[PDB]
Amino acid sequence: KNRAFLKWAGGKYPLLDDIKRHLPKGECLVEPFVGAGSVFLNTDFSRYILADINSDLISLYNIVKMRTDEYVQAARELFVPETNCAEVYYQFREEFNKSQDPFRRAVLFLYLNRYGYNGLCRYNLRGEFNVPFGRYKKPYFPEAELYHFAEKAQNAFFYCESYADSMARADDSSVVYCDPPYAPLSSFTLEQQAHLAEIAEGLVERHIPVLISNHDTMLTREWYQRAKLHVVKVDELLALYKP
DNA sequence: CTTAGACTTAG
DNA sequence: TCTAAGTCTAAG
Ligand SMILES: C[S@@+](CC[C@H](N)C(=O)[O-])C[C@H]1O[C@@H](n2cnc3c(N)ncnc32)[C@H](O)[C@@H]1O
Repeated sequence: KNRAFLKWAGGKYPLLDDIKRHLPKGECLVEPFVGAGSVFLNTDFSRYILADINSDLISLYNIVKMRTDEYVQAARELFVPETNCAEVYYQFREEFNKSQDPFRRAVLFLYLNRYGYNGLCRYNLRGEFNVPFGRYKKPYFPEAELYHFAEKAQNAFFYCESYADSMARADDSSVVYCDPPYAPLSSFTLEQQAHLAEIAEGLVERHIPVLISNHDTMLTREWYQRAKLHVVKVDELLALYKP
């Protein structure tokens, strides 16, 4: 199983097998919430349409794809013991927030993801990244994962946009996999959760299969009632809209 | 998760 | 615009 190079909230690593078991065959895989890209990195579609509302994430992905060798060499320099301290971290954070250069920002973004607290990505209303120092003994430099990503990215387009716009990119040859922000246990509003479900319904009647994962709650069962539900116990829910 | 600082609003 | 409750927000 190919691991992602970012430490990202909600890694689909433990559930890959269950996702891949219910993911229909197609020419193209569309992911409105690509995040770290676990499913992308562990499937074999001829092409991918990958999207996310986080512009730093999408920008990072475009650069890793287009300037791999240059990026890896520059990012590797930041993963030395000399950078594993608060003062250095907070300066790199300030450099990130003040940089107007996508490359340098992409470089620093990997550093902050790995050295900051628990791989969080938080912004203030001014758009400034304000995650505190993570206090790790030895952050890991995901070189092997970076190279694998760029290689696999040659068949992927990246778009910064909301789920409604990326799902509209789907066609008869497409399969849609949705990994929305988690529903509440018994940000991403309840309206948007429900709205996502009705878009899936719209796609399944245009003969476009859609797979959605989320927590297994009373709310998710209601939003996804038009779909064939599958429960994964450890509890996760897979909602399959198949023509 | 937690605390601090600040702004908005009812009374 | 008093005063304090109410709400929002930033960041370790
Ligand atoms: C990582 S997936 C969900 C993983 C897991 N379910 C969790 O919440 O921990 C969430 C991703 O969707 C993206 N996202 C949030 N809102 C979005 C929206 N309205 N449209 C498209 N992408 C969005 C975020 O950037 C985030 O990276």
